[PDB]
Amino acid sequence: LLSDQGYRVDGRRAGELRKIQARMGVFAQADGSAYIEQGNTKALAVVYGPHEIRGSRARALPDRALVNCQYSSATFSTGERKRRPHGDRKSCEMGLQLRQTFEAAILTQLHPRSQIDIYVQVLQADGGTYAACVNAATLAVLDAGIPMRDFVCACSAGFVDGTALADLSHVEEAAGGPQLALALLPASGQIALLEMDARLHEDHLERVLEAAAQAARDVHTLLDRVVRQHVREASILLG
Amino acid sequence: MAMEMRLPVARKPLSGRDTKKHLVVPGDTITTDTGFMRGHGTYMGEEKLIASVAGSVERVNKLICVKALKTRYIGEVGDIVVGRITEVQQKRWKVETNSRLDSVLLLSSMNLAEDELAMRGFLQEGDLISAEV
Amino acid sequence: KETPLSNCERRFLLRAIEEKKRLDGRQTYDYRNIRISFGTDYGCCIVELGKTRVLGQVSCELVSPKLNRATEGILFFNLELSQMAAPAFEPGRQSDLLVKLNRLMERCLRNSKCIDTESLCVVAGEKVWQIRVDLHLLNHDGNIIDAASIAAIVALCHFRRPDVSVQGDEVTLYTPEERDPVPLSIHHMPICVSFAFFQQGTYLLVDPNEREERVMDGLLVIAMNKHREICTIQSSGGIMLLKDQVLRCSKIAGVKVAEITELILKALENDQKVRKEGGKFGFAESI
Amino acid sequence: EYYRRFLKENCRPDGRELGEFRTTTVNIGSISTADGSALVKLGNTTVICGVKAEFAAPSTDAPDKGYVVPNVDLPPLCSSRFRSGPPGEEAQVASQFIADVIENSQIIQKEDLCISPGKLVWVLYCDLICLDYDGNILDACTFALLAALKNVQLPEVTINEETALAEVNLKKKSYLNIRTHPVATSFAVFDDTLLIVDPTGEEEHLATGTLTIVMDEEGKLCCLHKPGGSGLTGAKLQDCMSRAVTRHKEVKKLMDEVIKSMKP
Amino acid sequence: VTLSEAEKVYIVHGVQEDLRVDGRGCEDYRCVEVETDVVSNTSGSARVKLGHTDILVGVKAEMGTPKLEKPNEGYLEFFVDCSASATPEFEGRGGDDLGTEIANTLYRIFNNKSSVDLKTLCISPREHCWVLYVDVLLLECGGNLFDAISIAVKAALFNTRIPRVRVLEDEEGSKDIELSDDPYDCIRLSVENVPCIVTLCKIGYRHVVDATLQEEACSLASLLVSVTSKGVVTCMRKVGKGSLDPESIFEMMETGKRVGKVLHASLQSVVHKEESLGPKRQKVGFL
Amino acid sequence: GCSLRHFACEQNLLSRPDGSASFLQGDTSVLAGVYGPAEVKVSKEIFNKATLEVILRPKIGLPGVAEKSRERLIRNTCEAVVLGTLHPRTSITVVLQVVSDAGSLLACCLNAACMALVDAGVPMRALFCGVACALDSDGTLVLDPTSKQEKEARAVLTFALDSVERKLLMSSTKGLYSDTELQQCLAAAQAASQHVFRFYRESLQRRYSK
Amino acid sequence: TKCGRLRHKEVYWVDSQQKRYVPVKGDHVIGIVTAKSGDIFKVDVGGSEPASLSYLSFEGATKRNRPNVQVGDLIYGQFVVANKDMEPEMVCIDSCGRANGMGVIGQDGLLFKVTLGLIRKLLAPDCEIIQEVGKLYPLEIVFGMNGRIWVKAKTIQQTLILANILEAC
Amino acid sequence: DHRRIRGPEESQPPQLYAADEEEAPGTRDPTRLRPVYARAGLLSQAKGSAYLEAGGTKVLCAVSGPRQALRGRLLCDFRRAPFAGRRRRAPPGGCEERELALALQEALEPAVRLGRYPRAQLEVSALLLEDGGSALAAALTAAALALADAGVEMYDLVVGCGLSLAPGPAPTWLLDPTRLEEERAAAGLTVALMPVLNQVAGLLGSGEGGLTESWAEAVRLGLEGCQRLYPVLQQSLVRAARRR
Amino acid sequence: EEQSFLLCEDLLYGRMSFRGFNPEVEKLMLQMNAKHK
Amino acid sequence: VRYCIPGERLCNLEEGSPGSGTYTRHGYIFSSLAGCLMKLPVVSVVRETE
Amino acid sequence: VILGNNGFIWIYPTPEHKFIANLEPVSLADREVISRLRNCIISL
Repeated sequence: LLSDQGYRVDGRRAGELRKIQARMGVFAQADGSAYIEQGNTKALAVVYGPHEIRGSRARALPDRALVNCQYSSATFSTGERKRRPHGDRKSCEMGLQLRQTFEAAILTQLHPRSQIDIYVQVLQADGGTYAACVNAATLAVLDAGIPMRDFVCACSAGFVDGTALADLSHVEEAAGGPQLALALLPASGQIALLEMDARLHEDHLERVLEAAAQAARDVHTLLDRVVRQHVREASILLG
Repeated sequence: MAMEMRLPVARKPLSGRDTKKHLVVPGDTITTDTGFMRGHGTYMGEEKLIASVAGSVERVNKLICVKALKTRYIGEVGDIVVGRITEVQQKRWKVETNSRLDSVLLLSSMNLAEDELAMRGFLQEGDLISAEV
Repeated sequence: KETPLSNCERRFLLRAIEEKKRLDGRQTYDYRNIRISFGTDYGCCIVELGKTRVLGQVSCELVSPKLNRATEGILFFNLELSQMAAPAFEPGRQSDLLVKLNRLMERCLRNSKCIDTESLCVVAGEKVWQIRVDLHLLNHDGNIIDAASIAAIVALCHFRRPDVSVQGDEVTLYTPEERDPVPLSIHHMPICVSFAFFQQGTYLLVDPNEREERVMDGLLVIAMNKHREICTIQSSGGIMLLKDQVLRCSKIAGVKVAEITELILKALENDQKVRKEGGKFGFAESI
Repeated sequence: EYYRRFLKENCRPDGRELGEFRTTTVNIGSISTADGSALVKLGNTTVICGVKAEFAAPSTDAPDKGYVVPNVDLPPLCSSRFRSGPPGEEAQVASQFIADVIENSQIIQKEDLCISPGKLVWVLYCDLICLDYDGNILDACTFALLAALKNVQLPEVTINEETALAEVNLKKKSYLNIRTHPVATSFAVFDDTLLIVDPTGEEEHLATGTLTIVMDEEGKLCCLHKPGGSGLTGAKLQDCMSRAVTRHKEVKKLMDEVIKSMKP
Repeated sequence: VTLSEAEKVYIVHGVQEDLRVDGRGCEDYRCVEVETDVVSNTSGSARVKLGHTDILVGVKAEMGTPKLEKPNEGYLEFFVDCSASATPEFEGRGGDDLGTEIANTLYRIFNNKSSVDLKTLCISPREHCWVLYVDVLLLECGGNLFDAISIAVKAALFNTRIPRVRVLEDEEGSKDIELSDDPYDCIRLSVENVPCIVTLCKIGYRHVVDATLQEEACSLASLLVSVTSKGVVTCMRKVGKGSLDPESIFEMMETGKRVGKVLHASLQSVVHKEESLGPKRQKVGFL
Repeated sequence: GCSLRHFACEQNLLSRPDGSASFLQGDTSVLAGVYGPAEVKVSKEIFNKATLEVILRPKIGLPGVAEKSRERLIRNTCEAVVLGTLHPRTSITVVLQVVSDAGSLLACCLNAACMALVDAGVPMRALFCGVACALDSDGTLVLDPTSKQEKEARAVLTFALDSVERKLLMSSTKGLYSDTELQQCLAAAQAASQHVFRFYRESLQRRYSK
Repeated sequence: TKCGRLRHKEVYWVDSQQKRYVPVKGDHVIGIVTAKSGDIFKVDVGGSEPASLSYLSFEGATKRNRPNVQVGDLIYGQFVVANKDMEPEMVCIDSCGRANGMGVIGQDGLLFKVTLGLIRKLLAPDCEIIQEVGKLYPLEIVFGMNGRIWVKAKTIQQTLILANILEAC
Repeated sequence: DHRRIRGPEESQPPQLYAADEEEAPGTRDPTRLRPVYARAGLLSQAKGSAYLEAGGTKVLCAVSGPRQALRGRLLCDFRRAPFAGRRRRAPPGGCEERELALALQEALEPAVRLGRYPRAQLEVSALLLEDGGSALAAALTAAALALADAGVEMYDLVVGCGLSLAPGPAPTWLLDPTRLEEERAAAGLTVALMPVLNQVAGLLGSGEGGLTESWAEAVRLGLEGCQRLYPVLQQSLVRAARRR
Repeated sequence: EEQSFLLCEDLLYGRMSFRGFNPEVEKLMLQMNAKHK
Repeated sequence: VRYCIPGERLCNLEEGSPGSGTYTRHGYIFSSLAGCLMKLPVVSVVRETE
Repeated sequence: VILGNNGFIWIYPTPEHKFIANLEPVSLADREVISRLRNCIISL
């Protein structure tokens, strides 16, 4: 049982999100640090900013910056203990898609011979891991002041019983089967990244994609408040 | 010899701001009056000035820019700077500050072949120097 | 150590894209002429997508099952880039493209529920079939995704496993001399179609080859079905695209999966009619 | 040096002439904690072979056969050409050589290793650490393998009342039986059909081709291992056989004398 | 390479006259922050915050074979992920080096058989016992790395709640296990014999408790002493490149047991203040 | 009466490599692709001779220890026959992918490697080919055994021979044979090498028709 | 040392359809600029090691006048030193000291790669395809002895048909 | 995993299935050393080598030479032989070997002066053939003698001895135990000091139970033991130098 | 003793054009032809 | 002739000067290599090969 | 004190002489004033 009489397992309808709270500037030792939580999924993101290349100096590109992303899950995430060394295949992909989304809109043009590292550590996974990681990395980058095209927000969506669902939990990704996560920058409506692993029929596709994008826009209407609230309580202390 | 532990205190908002500084986040639109030049910390999109880093805005008679709150050090002409030496290359030293690249210090600026092997002696790898830009 | 592309190569090829003309002479919506060949033994296939050869092999054993899943069989995939395929494919250097192909193939042909896992269980908790498929990239001149998906589906269709008989607790297998090996249970045939996006989504292309991948900036993969169900999609290359584009892309991908499913069925029928009358390898349609 | 620098002398620069199978010594049962141990020193090439025994489950295809696993490891303890970490190419080639020598010669019947056919069976781990690598690692490896499997003692085991029982110090140790005696001789080939016996490091390294013959008592050839080419004709192989018989006789005399010395 | 030698000689002359760079004495900790039960997917969780350095420890429960050496009671397992969150110096492979070493030390700290009562962890002997998976995930390394890990693992083992399971077994296979309801679960560990690590890093003639990054980098050698509550001293280690003269070992050993008494009593008081205060209250804050 | 089974040989299948040789021997099948003279890393810089790498991969499972020993045998046979002093500080990579395993892999592998080194254009002093004999319990030898003849027999010998004077280049062994059996298998291998070396020349004339 | 058909002229020589080019002294080779390092800049040939060029080797260049060479532009020239001992070096000037059409080719012309046997067939004085191609319509092409063909026509379709007819035999 | 010949899946040692009660070895003098047989320069292809034997404990060490402020870095690798001890370890190992390697590296750098080796490295390789007793201390002593015969500059040799505590009602420290005396043991300690400069170079010892006085007595007894043990190593290295 | 191939048999020209398509090209081709003849 | 180990002292600063392969502590010159010594003299300890 | 225009602040005791490394030990009151400035800068 997933959705009957319009109500889900968590007790929320098909359109609304989870409760997500993002905090900026955790680790003052680093450059940019963000901690976000979407329901019970905890995500932590650290970016060390545009520092020069320390070793292996042949990697540097002459025109644009280089973006390095590494995804590491905690060993105590789910019930079964999993080991991040010798379990690299799932992670290698999750890092390379982050590399794609943050070479998409980070403006590498302004930083020649520059390395930007984005490290994301997940502390407690409860479904929708990828969207939480992308949102944490976006808040972390906008801490450190790397100038980018647009605020980046990601979410997920499923399709059960003729209705689209937004922001799945672990239960709904477990039994259901249709997952579709996307990363979106809302100033131009351009979908930055798609992920979908399903048996979904073609005639429904557009519908769930709209709902997915709609959920992403709701994320953009929430985190923005946090960012503005944060930057407002910067300026009162300055001038 | 005494040690102390405490529960971690939750941060308080602590409020009167009294500030009219105009504030932008990346993605929104700067108000366009015709006769602006350009700015750093922003870009051109769809023939519209779009800010690119969260912070406040600054307006000069021709210049409109966005001032952030936490950046690394940007190269400015007349500034004095402190730096840490990292490597000893052949004609120059590599100096690390909190800039986006490690700064370079040529040997021709340092007031003291005869220079090449003796270069290592009077300026050790890992000390702290102060200089103008 | 690979040879770099000229500036004039880039300029001339983009100017060729701006008037909707490829290099070889086909249109924008044309796959290259494909060829399916089979090996001697069961489950060995060679797919030519057109100067691009992919070898496919299916092996199968009896392994004790995973503890959480006691009543179905395990699928285990390995797509390994051979050294002969490209001069820059030294072992350990190309980890990124390796993971990006491997996980896409694994997600498609596992989470699509393409071939049955529940038909494999012999004794619950003790003995279960375990299917390992291996795809080798032999020649690199185009989509490794499309040719790999074609080779994996053809190898899953052509493979036969030896019979086991269960009587009480006795599990008695037989040699391929003693019993005919039964074919494997397949629900449907999902397949991958690759789309190339050029200069921020203005120009849509199908099936880029080597130069056509070096000049492009966007790649998209759509996996579809005979019954026009979409299995998996994945974007790569760091591009930004509107949803109208993927909505028009699903239709063309449906037409293409229909045609290639026709080709695979002709391939299997022609190979079986060859092996009914003396035994050989059965070529297959190259159109 | 040079190929002419080794060829114009046309006499071994150690001082040994030709067909001088150099000085070999063994120590028997030196390492007490293992079940079987052998130390072989031949021309300052030093190889220790150790044998551990452990109970395990046999395969479904071989329900009553017994496993034997050799592993020749080459640490950087011996020479500077070997690097730390995973084993190099030379160790893998030598390990597969010891493996197919054990497989082809049948120095031990697998069937004699059974305890209960189907449930428990012996596993003999034969680990070979080279100590000082100069030349002809294959000869010292297989000869240390023979001496170590001569030192193998196993205790009596019996499964009774759903319990496997072993009585180690209860005077139930017995010698493992051997069927044959395979001995390898390896030759180094220079291009002018001057073939030499038992090369050293510079001696093998400037030489082109390498040959290896493993022989039983009766004249049975275990394996003829020759990578490297440089041309060869069968009469030269007949000469190889005729010398390897004599080296087999000599090393059997030596191993028999050392075992008769360490009889008590 | 991390700091100059003139500032080294300034730091050592500050050390010899009881005023370091922050103004602490010879034998004074800075403020230590201990937070109970952060991660809500574990059996036990702790967060520990010292200045710059941050250590979070999660403890889970699992079932498994006890062992063959010690058959009738259970054991502990440690894994330290020196993550890429702390420095870019250890990013892909350098973290598993240092993250090895810390883990090894913890085994020695728990190689007592009198450390934690392992006879509590037995379900039924030779068949099923509990395995405490303790995982240490440090967020940011800021100096004096071994103290906060020990404080964190003590707090996390205090928060550890293990569910009460009794196994019924029959003459058949019968793996049916109860997992009784009402999560009351009074299998809380007796932590009063679990030791804590104190470093005593030596800078000049005087030895200094709780060096920072500068104060470690100016120092030659260091002594690593693990002290229990009462007077019990488990393993000692010399860590460092430099040498160490013999009477300094005895002086640092006495100072270590003194600091150990102070730490242990204060930690017990603070964590009892946590559980005395509103387990439904306090609104646990990681911001 | 000793004769091989049916040979088939194809050149220039693949586009990207410098040479391509498919070799079908009975039911078994080996495809070989060879890169020509190309760039080396600095660690393998040999000023006299050319580095010659051999990679061998079977189709089931990942490659292991025995395959490493086989590819060392390939590298030593090839560097014995490849005139490698002519091209210093360059690397030649020889890649082998097992298509069909029907018995006697090393013979078909050496034949494919020889044809691939010919068609890629690397200068060599001589051709080389591989054959195999199988000694049963009685002593009747069979040239180029099948998997069932390889399984039943007590000895399997694989010989790589040379084209100038039919000398022995490489030899591998799974068996317990005697020396006179070795001599007879070597003579039968020389006759089989004569047949295969004629088959080389026929296919090399079959290419150059245009 | 190779397979081939033996031919003689009064010298004995064999030819083989092979793809990889070996560096031979004094051949006309299209190369690709890799990067520049000070006075010299390196060029990919398609051989064992990349060759070198000096900017003063082009026609009419000194320190006062840099020749316009950009990273990633094809260059037509010939090797002056090419042996087994050192890395090869090429020039873009004749022996007398002038450029006979050497230097930068330019842009807007399709480059592709063929077998050396096709070039040794087409650049005979007795040829067939080149006269028909010149008879049908206007175009201009550049051959390069490492196996490389550059083409240009007025329109793109004729350029593609030219490329297919050249490479398809 | 696939670079070595695989065999059975899971194997068990016979001693756990062995049904016998092994007696304790009894009572001895506390300062009863084992006889020491050491010789240096045994190997040929290594630059320096040493072989150390004490009762049932055997260890061998060899040093690869120097290869290409700036400071030398000796990285040391410690492998145990796979047939040393009752149970057979995996040939990579991976858990305990890196733990002993850090003890080796943190005990050898006070010995080897590294200002005389710019931009170079030293490879100290120790191999433990028979785990008869004090395993870490014999490895330290043999590595010190091998580095000394190898010809790198030092300040002093490194002499190390291990200790152990019998778990009786009166805890009495034992010096240089055998393997059975470690199997019966509760807590074991290991020290190493340079005897001329009279400074401790590294101490590593796991505990089971003790008090601060007892650890102090064990440390000073180990110092007495190493100072006592030194001259045999001296005369052995003198004879090894006289062979040169 | 020389591996050349231009001064073995016979080559053609340098930068051969066609259909007076280009310009300076025709003259260069003519010069090459003159050298050949 | 005598051979010397690194730990043992050689002489005082008044009797000699540290020249090569040794080091200097307070009031003492200690050798630093394993080999033979040679020698206001300049004393130094070397090994026979280098 | 040197207040760099980047993010560095350097604190050093004042010299009366008004380069060479004066490695003499600084007196205690001067050190405690130096360390009082540092903590205030951290707090700010």
